[PDB]
Amino acid sequence: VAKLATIRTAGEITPIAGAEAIECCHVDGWTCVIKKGEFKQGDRGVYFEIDSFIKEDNDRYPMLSKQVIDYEGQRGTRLRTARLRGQLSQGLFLPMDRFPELASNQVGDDVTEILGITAWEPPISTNLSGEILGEFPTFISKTDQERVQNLIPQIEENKGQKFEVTVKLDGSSMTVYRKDDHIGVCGRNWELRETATNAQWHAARRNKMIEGLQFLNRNLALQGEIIGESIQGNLEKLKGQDFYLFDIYDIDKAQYLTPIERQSLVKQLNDNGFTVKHVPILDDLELNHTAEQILAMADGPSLNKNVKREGLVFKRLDGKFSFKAISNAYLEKHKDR
Repeated sequence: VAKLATIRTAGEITPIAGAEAIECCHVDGWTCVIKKGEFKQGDRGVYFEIDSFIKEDNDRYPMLSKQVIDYEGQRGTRLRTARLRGQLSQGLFLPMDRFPELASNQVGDDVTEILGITAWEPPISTNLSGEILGEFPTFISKTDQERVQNLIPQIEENKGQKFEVTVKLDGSSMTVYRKDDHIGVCGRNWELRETATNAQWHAARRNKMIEGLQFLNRNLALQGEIIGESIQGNLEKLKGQDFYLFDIYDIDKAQYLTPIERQSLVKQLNDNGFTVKHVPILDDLELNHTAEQILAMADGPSLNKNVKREGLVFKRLDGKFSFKAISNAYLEKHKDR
């Protein structure tokens, strides 16, 4: 799920020193550069998040005219992170009156569909497309995570709660599951057939995680990241490819295992000879931070400790509230992200 364009409120407006034709508009946890006086604190507008893809339109989107590209056969512009003169800028914020069809909408409305906004994605890897057996199981949740920048009242409304903190690895999402008399291996969106060349199935056979699911004899989905060579530029500099667990979905109960439930099941697989790796786990965090402070934490060492990580994922210990914080330094170094 993704709310790419929503009606949001201008927060603090701060001057960009040195170039007085523009200023910095805070929008929830984002900072977005605007033409001076275009907005004012409390004004409403449509905010388009980074990774939005906006189709070419020089009457409504003239500020994007020079960034138009061909993506999936369609001409338009990918919104990405920018650093204008030491000023971080992410997203596009346009005043409500450029949108007459939105005059009956309320603050917080998702206007992605009505405005025709779609999501930009990096290209999928070599052997991670594979051969499609069927849909992603409707009885398993996908692994998307909301960004801290969109969770200001929730971060405030989680002060004092404890979180599992893990490193986000930059690969492809992978799900391996048992449902009664079916074991399946999926990518981010499709379930795949086993072939000699499919990467996710190899990773599943390599670490015996299918045998682990048969030992546990439970309807579970093991969810994690497949990383390594020819996957997303192989930031970790691994040789070969491997699965790293970060979540276990309880299919019958339709809920994720808590961090300590997951850690116990991983230990049980471990001493039974099932060698399923887990994403790096850092120290638990007792939350008492702003989104800006969380974002500051996101930069740091990855699984390979000599490289800079994509970011962090935060999972409340009861398993009921999770979010991610992507390193803005990572976004600046990797323009294809």
